[PDB]
Amino acid sequence: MKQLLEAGVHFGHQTRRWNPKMKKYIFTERNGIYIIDLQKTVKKVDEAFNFMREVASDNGTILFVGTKKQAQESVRDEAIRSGQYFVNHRWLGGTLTNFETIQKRIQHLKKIEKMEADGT
RNA sequence: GCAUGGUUGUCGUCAGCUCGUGUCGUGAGAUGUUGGGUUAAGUCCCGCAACGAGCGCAACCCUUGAUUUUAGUUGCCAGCAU
Ligand SMILES: [Mg+2]
Ligand SMILES: [Mg+2]
Ligand SMILES: [Mg+2]
Ligand SMILES: [Mg+2]
Ligand SMILES: [Mg+2]
Ligand SMILES: [Mg+2]
Ligand SMILES: [Mg+2]
Ligand SMILES: [Mg+2]
Ligand SMILES: [Mg+2]
Ligand SMILES: [Mg+2]
Ligand SMILES: [Mg+2]
Ligand SMILES: [Mg+2]
Repeated sequence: MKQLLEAGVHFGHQTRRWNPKMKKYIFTERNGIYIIDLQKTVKKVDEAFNFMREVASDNGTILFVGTKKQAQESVRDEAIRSGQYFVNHRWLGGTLTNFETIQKRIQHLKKIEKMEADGT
């Protein structure tokens, strides 16, 4: 349910393209591809589970960020179901530091949308 | 006219000149404005740590090509007499 459940395609990247900081997270070395300690994955996903417990115990706003082309259906669908927020296309430079300009553009689209339907 | 105001030529109606808020730089600064396409054009698109805006481009002005209403003299003459 936590170790054997995933199985399938849960391997790493090629040996040439790797980060040394991950030496503790590698199980074995396959042909180029590395192998990741699934035993570890369980503990740390449990800590992520508990951290999101603490975060979302109160009414909190969260963002699902994902652009990798094998990601842009999920983040959208569980963000819609969970009612939280997501960015699935490219990340515009400064959506948080320039939150003011981004929300001006949001207000622009929203106002012209009420123009289209609620207005003339 | 080499002390000036005003008026004009020229590149050339060529496509440029900048700002606000963010980020990257010890700093002067940088990015946007670089790259690939497309356009008459910084015209637009796709990329991309930038998101937008302003003066220049374009539009508003004049004329020409089609047509409707209003108006028939000094304009026009079709069906009618001269
Ligand atoms: Mg003289
Ligand atoms: Mg003089
Ligand atoms: Mg002179
Ligand atoms: Mg002289
Ligand atoms: Mg002079
Ligand atoms: Mg002289
Ligand atoms: Mg020049
Ligand atoms: Mg120049
Ligand atoms: Mg320039
Ligand atoms: Mg440059
Ligand atoms: Mg322009
Ligand atoms: Mg013009």
